[PDB]
Amino acid sequence: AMASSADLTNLKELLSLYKSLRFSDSAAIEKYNSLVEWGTSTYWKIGVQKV
Amino acid sequence: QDPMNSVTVSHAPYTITYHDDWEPVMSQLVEFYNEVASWLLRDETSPIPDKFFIQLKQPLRNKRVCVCGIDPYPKDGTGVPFESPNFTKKSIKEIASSISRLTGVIDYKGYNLNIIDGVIPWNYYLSCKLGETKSHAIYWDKISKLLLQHITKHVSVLYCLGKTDFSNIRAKLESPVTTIVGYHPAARDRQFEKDRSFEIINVLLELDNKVPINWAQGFIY
Repeated sequence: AMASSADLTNLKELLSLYKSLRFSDSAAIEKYNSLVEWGTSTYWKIGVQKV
Repeated sequence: QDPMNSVTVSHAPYTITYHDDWEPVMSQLVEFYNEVASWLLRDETSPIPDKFFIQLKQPLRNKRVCVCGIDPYPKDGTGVPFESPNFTKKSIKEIASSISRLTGVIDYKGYNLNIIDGVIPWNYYLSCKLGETKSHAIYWDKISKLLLQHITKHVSVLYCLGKTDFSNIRAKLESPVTTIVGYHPAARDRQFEKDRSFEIINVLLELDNKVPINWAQGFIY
């Protein structure tokens, strides 16, 4: 899609996990890493990396 | 005027003035322009040839976002991408309504993407024959790749307007750059109205430790 409300929701969630970066379960960290993957594929390059 | 330079080409507009930040591409631009311009010039164009390159007066090093349309307005192009000095073109009015809806600014007289800190508005092709979108694609092709690749060395985010027009944009660029392709303001079914590209760009900027764009600066009162 690239430019939808749904895309914005995902990027805002990625940004939120990035600002904390203090994962206390496997879900949060795999959510972070899988969002990075999606954002990289969708937008070609993004400023955050997997962890 | 010292941060500005000029080079000579062999066809109108004969002189191209450019900000220092463009220096690395100017030799190539001359060579490319000299080989196609006379073909280009057989046609009346938007913008006029004396305005083809006026956006090269913009610095690039303070730029975080490029907002890119495929080519100039079919008529009345000013050499500043998206610019409509008396606020008449549909696309600039639509962009402005999006920004109005986003920022809550409701009374305005104009909007210009070129007076926003951090934004470089851009037309991929630098002219068209009057009245006919994309008619100069064939002539601008190498130049367009040259210049957009240069821009994308500087900006964090490239935002292209036109799903169809930019479906192949990654292929025209060398090094990856954050690239959002959204609807053109004239898309069917009010789809541009639903598009959240300006907000997306700001989140992407934050993800890149960059300052988001203050889109309300574009308003003219």
